Amino acid sequence: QIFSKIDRPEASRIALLLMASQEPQRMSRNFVRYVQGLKKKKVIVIPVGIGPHANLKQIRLIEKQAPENKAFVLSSVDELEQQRDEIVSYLCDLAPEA
Amino acid sequence: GLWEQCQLLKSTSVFARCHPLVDPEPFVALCEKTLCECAGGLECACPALLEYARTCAQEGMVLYGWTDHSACSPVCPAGMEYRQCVSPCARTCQSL
Repeated sequence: QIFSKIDRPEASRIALLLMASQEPQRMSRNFVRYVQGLKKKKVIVIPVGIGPHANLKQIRLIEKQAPENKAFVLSSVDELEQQRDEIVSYLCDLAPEA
Repeated sequence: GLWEQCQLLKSTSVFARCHPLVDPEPFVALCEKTLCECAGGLECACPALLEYARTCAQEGMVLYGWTDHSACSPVCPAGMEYRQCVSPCARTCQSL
């Protein structure tokens, strides 16, 4: 629905996935198909696991698709402000200049 | 059936804030030791959780939820309540 068709072929496109909770198993069964489809649609997915309840499995399954998908895993939201500069610089390093 | 109470240090969000500053592994090990030593119920875990929270406070991260994300309430005098980050220079009926 967001990338229903690519309208900016010149840009990089990135999903920053701030995630803090587990999926139940019955929901997870299509996750690999969606993330590999996003790679095929040349979308970078950056997983950011927050707190004890983020399911690390889906973090690593995102990382397994491409090295560009470099994860972050955080003890609480309070250190998001501490990640801010490396996150936004990594996002811009993964994007081309005009 | 009590061992999960010690794993709050690893599993539970308020304690998990402090993992960049204080490693939970010694405190959860000591917690499992007090669960072995102590004859009570789930309260047998509480000194390790309290001392972890105080260690985090010393490292500069107060664990404001810890005493109600868990069953553990510290002892207090009559009519008082336990809380984190009580101020020094506590006000009284007699003090300017």
